[PDB]
Amino acid sequence: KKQYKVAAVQAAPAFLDLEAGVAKAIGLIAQAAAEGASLVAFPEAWLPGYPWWIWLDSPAGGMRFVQRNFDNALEVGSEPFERLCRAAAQHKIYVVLGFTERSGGTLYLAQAIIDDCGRVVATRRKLKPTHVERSVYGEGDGSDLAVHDTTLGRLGALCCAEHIQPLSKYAMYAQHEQVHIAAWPSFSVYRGAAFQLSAQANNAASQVYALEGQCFVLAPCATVSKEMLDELIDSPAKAELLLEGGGFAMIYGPDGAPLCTPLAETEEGILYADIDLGVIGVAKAAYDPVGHYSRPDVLRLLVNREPMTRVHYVQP
Amino acid sequence: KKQYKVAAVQAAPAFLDLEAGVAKAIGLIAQAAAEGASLVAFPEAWLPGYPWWIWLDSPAGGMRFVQRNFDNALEVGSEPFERLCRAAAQHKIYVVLGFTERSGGTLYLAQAIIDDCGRVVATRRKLKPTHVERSVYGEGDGSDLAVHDTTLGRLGALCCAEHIQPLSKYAMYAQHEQVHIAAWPSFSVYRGAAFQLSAQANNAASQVYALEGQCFVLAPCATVSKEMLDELIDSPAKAELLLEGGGFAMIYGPDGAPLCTPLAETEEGILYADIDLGVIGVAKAAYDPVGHYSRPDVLRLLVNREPMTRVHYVQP
Amino acid sequence: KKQYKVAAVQAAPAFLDLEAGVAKAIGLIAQAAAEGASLVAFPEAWLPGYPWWIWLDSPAGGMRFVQRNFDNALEVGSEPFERLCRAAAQHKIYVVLGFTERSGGTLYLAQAIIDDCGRVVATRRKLKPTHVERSVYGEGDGSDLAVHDTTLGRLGALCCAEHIQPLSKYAMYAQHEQVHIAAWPSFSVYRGAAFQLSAQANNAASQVYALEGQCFVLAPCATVSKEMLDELIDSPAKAELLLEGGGFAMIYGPDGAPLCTPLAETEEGILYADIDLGVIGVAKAAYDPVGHYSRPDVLRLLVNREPMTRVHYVQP
Amino acid sequence: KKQYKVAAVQAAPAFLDLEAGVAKAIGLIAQAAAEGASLVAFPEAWLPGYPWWIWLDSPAGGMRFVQRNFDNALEVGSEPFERLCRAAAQHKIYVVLGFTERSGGTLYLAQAIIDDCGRVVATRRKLKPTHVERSVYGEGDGSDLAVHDTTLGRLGALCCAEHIQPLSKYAMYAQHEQVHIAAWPSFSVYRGAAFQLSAQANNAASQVYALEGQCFVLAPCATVSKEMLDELIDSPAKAELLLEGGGFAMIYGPDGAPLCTPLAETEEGILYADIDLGVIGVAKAAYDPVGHYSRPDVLRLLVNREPMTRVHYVQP
Amino acid sequence: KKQYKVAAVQAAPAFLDLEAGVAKAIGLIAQAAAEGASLVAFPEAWLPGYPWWIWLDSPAGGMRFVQRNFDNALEVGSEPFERLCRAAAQHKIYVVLGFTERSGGTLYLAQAIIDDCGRVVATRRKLKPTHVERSVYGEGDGSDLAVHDTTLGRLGALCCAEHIQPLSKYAMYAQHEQVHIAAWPSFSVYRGAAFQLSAQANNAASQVYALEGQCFVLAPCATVSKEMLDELIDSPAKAELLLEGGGFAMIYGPDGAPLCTPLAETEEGILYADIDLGVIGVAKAAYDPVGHYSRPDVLRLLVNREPMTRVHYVQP
Amino acid sequence: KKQYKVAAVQAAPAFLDLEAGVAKAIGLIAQAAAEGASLVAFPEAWLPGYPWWIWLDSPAGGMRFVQRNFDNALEVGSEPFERLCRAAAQHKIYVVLGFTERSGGTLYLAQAIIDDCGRVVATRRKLKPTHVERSVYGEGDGSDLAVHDTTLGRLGALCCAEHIQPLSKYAMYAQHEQVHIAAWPSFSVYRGAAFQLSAQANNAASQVYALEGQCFVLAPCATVSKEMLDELIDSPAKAELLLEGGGFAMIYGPDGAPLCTPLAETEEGILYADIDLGVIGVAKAAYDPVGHYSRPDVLRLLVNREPMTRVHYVQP
Repeated sequence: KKQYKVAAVQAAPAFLDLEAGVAKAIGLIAQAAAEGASLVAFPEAWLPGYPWWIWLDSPAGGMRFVQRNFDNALEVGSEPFERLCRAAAQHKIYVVLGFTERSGGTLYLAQAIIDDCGRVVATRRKLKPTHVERSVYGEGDGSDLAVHDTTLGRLGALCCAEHIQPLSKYAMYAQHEQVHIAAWPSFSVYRGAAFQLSAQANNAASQVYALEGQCFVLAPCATVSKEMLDELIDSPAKAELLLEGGGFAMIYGPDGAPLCTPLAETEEGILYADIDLGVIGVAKAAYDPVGHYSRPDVLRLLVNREPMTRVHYVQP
Repeated sequence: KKQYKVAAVQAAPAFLDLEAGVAKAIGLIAQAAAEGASLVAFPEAWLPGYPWWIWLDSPAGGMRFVQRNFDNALEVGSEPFERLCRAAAQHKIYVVLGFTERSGGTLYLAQAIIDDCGRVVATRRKLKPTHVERSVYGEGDGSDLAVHDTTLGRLGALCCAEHIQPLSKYAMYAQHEQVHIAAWPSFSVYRGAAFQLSAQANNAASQVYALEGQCFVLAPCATVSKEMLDELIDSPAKAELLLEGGGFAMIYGPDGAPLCTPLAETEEGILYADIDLGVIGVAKAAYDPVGHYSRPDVLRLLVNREPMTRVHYVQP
Repeated sequence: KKQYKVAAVQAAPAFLDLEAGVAKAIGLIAQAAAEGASLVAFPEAWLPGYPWWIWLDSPAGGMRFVQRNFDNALEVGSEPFERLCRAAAQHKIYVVLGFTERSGGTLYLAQAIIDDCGRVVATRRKLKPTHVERSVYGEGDGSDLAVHDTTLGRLGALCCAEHIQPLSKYAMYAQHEQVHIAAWPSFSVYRGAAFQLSAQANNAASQVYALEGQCFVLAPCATVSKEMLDELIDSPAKAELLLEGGGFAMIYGPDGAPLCTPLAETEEGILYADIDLGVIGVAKAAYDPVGHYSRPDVLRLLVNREPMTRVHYVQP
Repeated sequence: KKQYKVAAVQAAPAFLDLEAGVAKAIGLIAQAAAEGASLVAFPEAWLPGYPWWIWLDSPAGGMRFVQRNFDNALEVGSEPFERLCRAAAQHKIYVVLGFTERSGGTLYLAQAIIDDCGRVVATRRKLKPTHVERSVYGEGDGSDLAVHDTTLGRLGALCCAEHIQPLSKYAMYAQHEQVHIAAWPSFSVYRGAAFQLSAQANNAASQVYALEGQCFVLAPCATVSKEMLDELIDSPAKAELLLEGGGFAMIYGPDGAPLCTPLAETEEGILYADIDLGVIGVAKAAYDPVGHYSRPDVLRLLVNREPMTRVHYVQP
Repeated sequence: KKQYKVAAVQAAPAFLDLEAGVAKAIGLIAQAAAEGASLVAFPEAWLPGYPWWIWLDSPAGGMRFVQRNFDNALEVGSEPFERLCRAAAQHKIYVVLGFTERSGGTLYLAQAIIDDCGRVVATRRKLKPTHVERSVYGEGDGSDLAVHDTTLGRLGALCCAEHIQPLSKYAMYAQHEQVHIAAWPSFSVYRGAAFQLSAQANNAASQVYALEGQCFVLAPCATVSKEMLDELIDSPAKAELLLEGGGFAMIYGPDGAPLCTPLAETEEGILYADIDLGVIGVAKAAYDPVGHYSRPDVLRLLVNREPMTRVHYVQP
Repeated sequence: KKQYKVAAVQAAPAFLDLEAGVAKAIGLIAQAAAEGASLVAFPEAWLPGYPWWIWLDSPAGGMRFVQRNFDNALEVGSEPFERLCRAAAQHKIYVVLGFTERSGGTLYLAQAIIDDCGRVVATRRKLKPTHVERSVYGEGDGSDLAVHDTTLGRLGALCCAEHIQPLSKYAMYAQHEQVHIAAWPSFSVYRGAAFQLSAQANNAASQVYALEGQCFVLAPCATVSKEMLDELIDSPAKAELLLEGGGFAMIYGPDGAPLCTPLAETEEGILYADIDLGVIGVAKAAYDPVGHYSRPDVLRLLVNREPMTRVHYVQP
């Protein structure tokens, strides 16, 4: 399909209840196809919602959320995952979820591209979580540096810090990507105290990904809502550590131009844009980091593509 | 079922009489269920009793017990075993036996998990007997490194020195275990003369198994009795080598904390603890040796799960 | 040399001053050598001090310590490092440091074994920081699971949560290690409230390493102090999260028995024990997880010993 | 029945008459049962007699015995076999015959275990005749390596140099055999001139079968007699080749100890031993080639148990 | 070389001293080489001495010998091994040692064939120690079932209860072995009271190995002596369990016939026999378990020869 | 090559001297090539000679030849075999040797077809020795029923009473054989006293192979010389059991007609025949056992072509 509409979600998660998260994702999946989108993309960790206590508290102050986050993690192929999987067929739309996965006992910061036929194209995990997220989540492999053939073309995804990581994004450029989902949390954490968590920094990370890879970058970004702070702030010394709003979702074209009509910082919504894969031919006239711009006489990528495992079982 | 009470036996075996052992086991299986335990765990070798002569004399001094150990061995699916299988249905309690098995004429140091529907989930043999237990018992294999799905969750068992073998417990962690039966004998042997047989060594081995796996360790433990010393002690030179008591049964949470009430070293009883498979999520926030707290780029286990057979029959 | 005295330090670091930390290190290198110990072992991150703010606050509360921890991090072959190296040579004693390494923009949770003639036997990075330590530290490789031939036998080191890692300690056991430094931070963080961080959990893990490995384990342990808390606590919401004391250094024999005479929890000092590498043959008559207590037909370790570089320059 | 008397025959055959052979076998079956033996075992080829001309003559000097050996071969389920089958029932004794079977054109060196109720437990052909016996007999099958449950326990049979075949007797041990009939010819052939045909060699091969298998080896044996030599020695160049006597019948316990009272080399009789199947558990403490003493990770037996038909009939 | 003299040692070890034991070996190597023997075979565990305390007491009574046995166990390729290695070259004799090997933390019951030119043809560990020997030793693997071409024909070794293991000796026969070393410890343990440990059981096991295999079996055998019992008996309850003497060394032809002139039970000596590898063609007329007497359509051996490492180090 | 001369040896072996026998084979190989024969065929067992003592003596009278048969058995790819292999090249003739193979411990009644290029097409063991030959030799298997493409067409070999085995020669016909080597021993044994060993019986069996198969049958035949009898006769009671001569070599057409010039019985020589593989199409007009004259709706052969091994080695 050579041209289509795409949706980036700018919405507050149903923070630490999986089922209300799933029900709101179903309503946004429906709403994206009702406005005519062929793809919808969700924010980082959005089922059951991003683990905000890690930025607000010591590990001890997090412990009231740890059991809840683990008991509300979305396992791939669970009944709350099939509710999202069928909803992608029931609305004939590609869904890029962002979620907390669990496997046995470890949480992973995960994403899943779901087909028009309401089945996984591929699930995914973040290779390296960001510094305090490493206390919640485990790690992905080079098998999570994957760009897939879909009816929408060469479709791939990464989340927050994986846009900062140069070899991690070059591994995605190496697969001749056309459309990208850059999943982000809310940029209301540490407002004006630490620039690396700011919308200014992380919209530049996404804009530069669109310009370096020459692909359309959906940048869905969560928002922190009024009632979510009443669960999550216990004192006035934590109030300026996480604000209401933080929604700075964006969509960028293959030359770093923003394609989205704006939303306010506190505004829940979905951004929509028009995607023509033939514009990538013009955008690649300037730059192509794995074609005409590359010097394989100077720099190459060495990449372990294989999925890793803790145990090998001997077969007779 | 995620919240339930569990029982660890601290009881003396009816030493070297299987019909008295099975009768006492069915009494303790009833007594655990009468106190509302959904699982009961028994000590290592408890039917017909742990072979204490190997710690007390030469093979020539042990010969008065070798036909008695063999003739009171508990063959799996023999009528004395089906009496214990029916007792798990008759009281709607998971039974985790520890016993001497026999097959042909090799004895094995064995265990069996039995459903509350009164059927085996798995019988199971120790992979390697401890240095002088090798003079009595044969080896298991990788088919005995199994964690089983049960109504009570991912349930597994190992016995004594298998808690001191790191690859053998990595194989159990790789199966995402939730509750564990760490079966032990009476720690009254070689008191002060050898620390590897002590309460303090093997309670640390059970506490660390819980802390490493993030699973609830039931550690049932036998105890030695006056009328068992009358069978098993003949002289003051042997009387220093094995004391009355040695009952140090324990139960541990997935954070490593002891959940049990105390029992005196000489006291027969059953320990009880309230399990919640929901707590495993909090324990796994700190460590998970097969998940976030692992290095599959640096370390992996190879395991041969397949049951070994001495003879293969060609089938036409 | 098969028989010798050994030291485990129990001391508060000169918290976030490397030049006071090194002066105090050299003062304890002297106190150990003055008591006649051939080996002195230091706690985890003891130069310049363990990053306790990770346990007491959010990253935004931690920010005031981050630049100071980086500036007081100890680089390998730095002038403060050569000072420690010369102090081992000056006193004819093996020194096992625990320090924050700095190497590029990344800190590592490191250790160094210094020879009695003052050179590194090894400089060594923790393979995986514990869940919130990952917010401060990078990772080692299988280059850092290494045991060394020395004047003191086969000598090795790991720290805190690396004893809660069955493959990571089997990788050490497979190298036929005789003496081990199990370096720990203070055990006064989250007293009662998180058992995994307690003395009972981590004295068990150190004792079970001595008992699984049949190697003498020196477990040096930090302590927290009045004038360290006066910089690190500011409110009752932090006050019970890290108590004064927390010193539970121990020394264990290859059968797991505690060889150290006690100290108070609040007390600084050096623990000592008389070591005899002949006694390993007695303990290894019972268990040897890489010898007679091992089943390579069923279980093996796959291990990658190669150090991991980020760039591979094309050699001309 | 776990404790019982058993009988090994030491008797000269009624050489080359099947009718006097069956009359003498019934005379011995009666004499064994009158003594309270629950089993009697007969020598190799005892009906109608072992083919001694193969050891004394060329095939041309043998011709006068071939038609007689063929005429007096025992057809299984024929009238003279039924005459023995009835004599087992009549006396309530297990009979282990050793005979020349005939089937169609071909002779087999054969055995039959006959029940207390006088019916065949099994009829059994030697897998490989020894040396010049291959000029008389055909081969058996993997169906002839059979150990049977009986009122007497796990009962099996092999004849002469099948106790010299290590895989063949591993196939018998793998069935957890408890009582064994090692049927032999008589050890008066080539006295001093060949040791492999001797009493010392083949009594050791039987004694080692017991010691290896941990089972009671009844070793019945023929004896040569004056009236047999007067049919079979015709010249001086044979007078030293086959002597009178050669009866070295034995019975061995599962520890290898001889249980029989000594007969003379040249005396007819029946050896009696008091068997106790409980004793096999003491013998299996030390050795068990198929259990605790095996290594099925290093060695296995592949066995084809299917009997070898020469012709297959297509069925519509 | 096809005709040669061979020597089987019958001597007491210098019990629990490797330096006195290697001197006594270097003397008996020289004494055999002076008589014209081209091969000398030594007993089982003869350096530093077979571990008789396992047969005489509990583990707790054995603890006084465990460090002495570990500290006098012979590392392969260490100076006291190279002393024996040089003594083989120095006298132009093949030496088949039997010794307690120590490799890392574990003892092994071991044998080594040293060449005429003073270098190892093989070094070799027992596949499975006998039932209470397992309280001292680890297991070998399939690389210890090896037969070697030499100046002396196809040469091989097994020790004591490996002659009792039908697949373990079919693995040897399958390699077409011509000369065998059957190393034994002294047969004075449990005189009368356990036949499995007796001279009669194990002289028959060696005879039957020679008779089954058609190879010359040298069966050297230790002896116990007054000076060994003074260290090892403290009382009459042990005094009756291990007598002085037990030397029942033998040498057998490929027909099973004893080639040795007898010694007395307590006598030290060396047995000598004229070996002729041409005679194996005559003895293989009767029997050949891997040739004309085999049935590979009914029975085959599966064997895993690969050496069993506990760790696999990943190659770059 | 469709037309050529062929040679069948009628000659006495150099009885029991392999070096003298290979000199005589190389002489006869040259004498056939000088006559322009493109193939030469040798009798059964002809290197070193047929084991005639088995038809003349008991095993005890045969003992003087067993070592002399075994030590003069021809190993394939040993030097005296290479000597015959080079003689096939040196003269540009196909050589079909018949010999006693030795492989390990066992003799085989064997054949080897060698190219004009002086290399083995195949070496080949008899599937079943004839009744007393089974006291000398082992069995081949289905890999020994092969027919080979050569320069000379579909070439195959069997020996003596394998022409008396209907399935064994159907297995050859099924491969569309064109020239056959039917190797025999001498026909001077049991003259008049056993017709199965006669010239008439086995000339008929050779003639019927040609008639049944529609292939040219070279029947080379040994003959018995005076100086062979002088070693092999001693008593007068053998003087008529094996006579001088017994050379009844023949060569037969695919219609069964004799192509050879008649040698006398007692005469050494080489028979020569003009072979034309075109004539086979006229003989196959009448009969074809595997083609137009077969009924594969009524009758089929099942055949296991695969070579039999006693031991299988597990490869990692």
